[PDB]
Amino acid sequence: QVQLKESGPGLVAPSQSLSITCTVSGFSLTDYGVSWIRQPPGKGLEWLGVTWGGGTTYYNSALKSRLSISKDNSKSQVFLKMNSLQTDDTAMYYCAKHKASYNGLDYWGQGTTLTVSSAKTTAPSVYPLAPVCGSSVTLGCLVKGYFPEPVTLTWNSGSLSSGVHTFPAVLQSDLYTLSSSVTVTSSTWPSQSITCNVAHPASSTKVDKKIEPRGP
Amino acid sequence: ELVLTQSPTTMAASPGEKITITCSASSSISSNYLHWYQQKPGFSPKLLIYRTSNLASGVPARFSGSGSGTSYSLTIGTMEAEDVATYYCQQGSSIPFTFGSGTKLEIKRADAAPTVSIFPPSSEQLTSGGASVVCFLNNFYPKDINVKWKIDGSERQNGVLNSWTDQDSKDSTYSMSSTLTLTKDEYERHNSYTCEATHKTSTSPIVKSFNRNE
Amino acid sequence: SCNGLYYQGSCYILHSDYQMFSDAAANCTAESSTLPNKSDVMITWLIDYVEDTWGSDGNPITKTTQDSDVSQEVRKYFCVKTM
Amino acid sequence: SCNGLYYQGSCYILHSDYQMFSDAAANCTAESSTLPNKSDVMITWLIDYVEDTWGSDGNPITKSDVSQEVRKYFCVKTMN
Repeated sequence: QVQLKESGPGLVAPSQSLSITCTVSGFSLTDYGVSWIRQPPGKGLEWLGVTWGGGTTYYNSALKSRLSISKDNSKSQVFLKMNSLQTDDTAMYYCAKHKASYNGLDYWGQGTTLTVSSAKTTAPSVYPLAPVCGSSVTLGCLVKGYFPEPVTLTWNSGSLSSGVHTFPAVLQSDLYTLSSSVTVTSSTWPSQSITCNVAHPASSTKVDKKIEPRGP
Repeated sequence: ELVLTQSPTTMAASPGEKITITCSASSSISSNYLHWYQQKPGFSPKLLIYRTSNLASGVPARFSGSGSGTSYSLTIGTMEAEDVATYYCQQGSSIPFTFGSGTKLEIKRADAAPTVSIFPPSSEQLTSGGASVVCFLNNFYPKDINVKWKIDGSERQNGVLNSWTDQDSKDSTYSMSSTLTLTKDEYERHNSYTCEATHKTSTSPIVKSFNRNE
Repeated sequence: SCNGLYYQGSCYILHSDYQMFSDAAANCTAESSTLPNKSDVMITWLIDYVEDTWGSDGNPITKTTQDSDVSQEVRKYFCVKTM
Repeated sequence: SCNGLYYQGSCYILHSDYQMFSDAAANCTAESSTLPNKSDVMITWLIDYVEDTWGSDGNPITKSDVSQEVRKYFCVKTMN
């Protein structure tokens, strides 16, 4: 089974250097090309460079002076290094395997989020949203005041997915806020408990906030 | 570089109807080197069409592609709810490899009013000194919507954070979250908290409210 | 006398016309030949040519060990005959 | 002993890294070899193999400004 996994620093200060590792399995780096591609928040895809099986490496000239790619065939690792980081470099960074011909990209990593900023890492506060006072009831979770991206959020460890809306995080100054709503049949709550699970890897945060049926 | 310009930037496609998006290259490409990707919010791109017209694994037969020279296209024979996504063409013939400017496909459906829910601040937040009031405006169509906050009957504009979802792949609706942040002390100095949603489904706003002292 | 690739007693002749699997198999049979056996082509230099062409089991020859739900799958193919 | 295409005294060895023309040509030179000559290959069974790989004339072999194009290529050496 073909897999590619990016691992990066998550947050780096402007003008400092960046190093991201792509670890592959299910294929040999001697047999296929691997490209790096990035995507700023809400923007399109920008190809950065490629290294082919024999080691041939080409770059995007818009970044060539600032970017380098290397690999370790024996360890199945491809590296992306960037220097003189600017705000514009904030993006999701992907590695992707090439098909054998024509330079289509058949397998992609899940990507690593990279933010270029001088702001401090900050864990989110996770607040329950209950109707503390119809046939349906809506609950929620407010994930407030964290940096940098990303966070992950599930409801009942992923067992509750229907009627869920998880809203894209919004940055205000140096802190993000995200929220999520969940809608269930009213008769089922609070008899059956509902918990939001929030992870923020950057701060080693893992929170399970049960929505308690508190009253006025 | 070989710049790939995609049209349109955003497309609202009728359900079950044929829809085509285009990719125009600044330089001629052999058809073997032109590919298409689909990307849904929160996920990596996936290879959709290879060498102009060849469907990738797991891609429904309703997809097709065609083209030559500088002009390429992707067609969906019958627009399905799950086809809402952003699509990118890509050339692999010349360095730098380039992706198209992207086309976001949305789908049409019947108008739907937002389901509005309002939430007072949690005890966790209040006891720490903060107070956020949250309004969800869920499962509406079409996508354009405005939210107005009122404290004690008067419009409040500062301290608001809004976020919107892309179109739901199942029911083809949109949702929005609006959070009004005050301190606990400011929150306790007022009584009425109201979010009002203005949407084309009504000339009057959909309103949810609570009184702090109740 | 092999107008193609020679490996371990067999000649591999390239057919550059894209075909569905059963048509590729039929065309090799017309030439008293078979499609490549994946266990017989396990050498880098040869797979460099035969990759993504039809194997005898109905799957493409690959340098990995799917991707098996392809609509209207067409591939090039080699026809194989003992020298 | 030709791990590739043997045609009328010449061995054609496939190189599978996509390279710009000048890089491909430099590789064949280092290998004391040449890129295929488009006239030598066009009327032969080699054509389906060498099509859309670098010809010695600086263009992908068939049946514009190409200095940024990348292709696979064969290095050709006479066998004695």
